[PDB]
Amino acid sequence: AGFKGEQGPKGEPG
Amino acid sequence: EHVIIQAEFYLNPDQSGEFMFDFDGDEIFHVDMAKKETVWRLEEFGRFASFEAQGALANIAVDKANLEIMTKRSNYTPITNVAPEVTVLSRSPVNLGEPNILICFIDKFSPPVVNVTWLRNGRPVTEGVSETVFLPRDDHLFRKFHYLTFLPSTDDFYDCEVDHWGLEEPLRKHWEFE
Amino acid sequence: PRFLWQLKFECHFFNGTERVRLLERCIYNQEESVRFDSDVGEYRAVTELGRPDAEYWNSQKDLLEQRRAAVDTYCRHNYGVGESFTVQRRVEPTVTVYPTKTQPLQHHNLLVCSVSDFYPGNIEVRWFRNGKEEETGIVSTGLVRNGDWTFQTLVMLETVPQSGEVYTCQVEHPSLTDPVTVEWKA
Repeated sequence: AGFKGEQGPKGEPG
Repeated sequence: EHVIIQAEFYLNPDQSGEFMFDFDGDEIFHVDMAKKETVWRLEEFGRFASFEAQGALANIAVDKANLEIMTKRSNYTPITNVAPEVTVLSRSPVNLGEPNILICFIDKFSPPVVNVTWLRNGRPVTEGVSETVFLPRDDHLFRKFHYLTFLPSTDDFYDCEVDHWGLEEPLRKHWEFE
Repeated sequence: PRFLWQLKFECHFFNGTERVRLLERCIYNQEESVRFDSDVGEYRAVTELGRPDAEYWNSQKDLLEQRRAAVDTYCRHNYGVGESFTVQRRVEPTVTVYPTKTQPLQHHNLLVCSVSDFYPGNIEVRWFRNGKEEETGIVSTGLVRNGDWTFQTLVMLETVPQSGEVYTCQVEHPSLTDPVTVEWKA
C-alpha cells in the first residue's frame, strides 16, 4: 500500500 | 530537513541498469531487474510499503536510449574513471567469541561497476557475506557497502580486496583485532 | 570505454511538508545536463548538451503541467507513505568505552567512546572526568553511515589515568528520553 515512481520524459533525438 | 531521491542510472557497454529510492542518505529499496521485482533494504520496510516494479523497468529503458542519444552528441566523450576510497570498520565494538560484522566502505567512485572480495587469513570468504547495489552520492559518484560476518579471534585476520578501473592495482585494506 | 547516464528525482522537505522543492535532473557521465526546479516551473539547461531537451520538453505542456504538480503528486505523496518508518525511525545507541594503550597508572593514553547502532544520525557526545566536563583536546571520528540504516561514531579523549578517577561518556540522542552514561575508572 504505497510508493509512486516519478516517470520521466524522453530525450530529443540527435 | 529530510530528502527522498529516486536515483536511477544506466551504463553502456555493461548494460547495467539500476533504479532505487534513497532517504536522507540510505536506500529504501531498488528494483531487481532480472527478478523484475522490488528489494527492500530492511525486510521490515516491506510489511510497511509496496512498489510496482514494472514501472521502474520503463524509466531505465528511456534512460538506456537517453544515454545512447547523449553518448552521441558528446562526440563519444567517454566516462573518466574516479578511484574509489576504501575502508574497513566493525558494525559494533569487538569482543572475542562475540559474533560481529565487518564493514567495507567503498566510497566516492565511478563508474558504478566494481569487484569486491572478503579475505580471511589470505583466503577468499564465500559464506556469511552480503552487499548493496551501487548507491548514489550527492556529488554524483557512487557508494557501495559490503558485509562479512565473523567471530573475533586472535589468529584470524581479514582483508577487503577492492578492484576498480580507476586504480593501477587492486586496493587491499586490512583489519585485525585491535 | 563506459558511458553513463544518471537520473535523479529528488524531493526536498522543509518544516515537515509545508515548503517542498521538487528537483528533476537528468545527468550525463557526471555532468548534469538539464533539470526541472519546481522553484522555477520549467526545465532549464545546465550545460550545452541539455539545451535541446530544455526546449523539446518545455514545449510539451502535458509534461510541464505534470512536472509542476509533481511537488504534491510525487513529493508530498511518498513523504506521507514512508514517513512512519523513515522520517520517524528511532534506534537507541549502545555505548562502549575503552582505553587505547596498555600502560600502568601515570602514563598518557587514549580513551575511546564508541557510540554505535543508532538512528537518526543527529547526536551529541560528551566526556567527563570526575564530574567535570572535558572540552579541549577531544578528537572525533565524525559520523558513520553503516549502510543498514544505522550510524556510528568514535570520540576519543587523552589523559593520564590516575587512581580513583572516573571517566564518563555521556550521550544524548533523539531515541533517548534521558542521556546514556558510561563510566570508567583506574
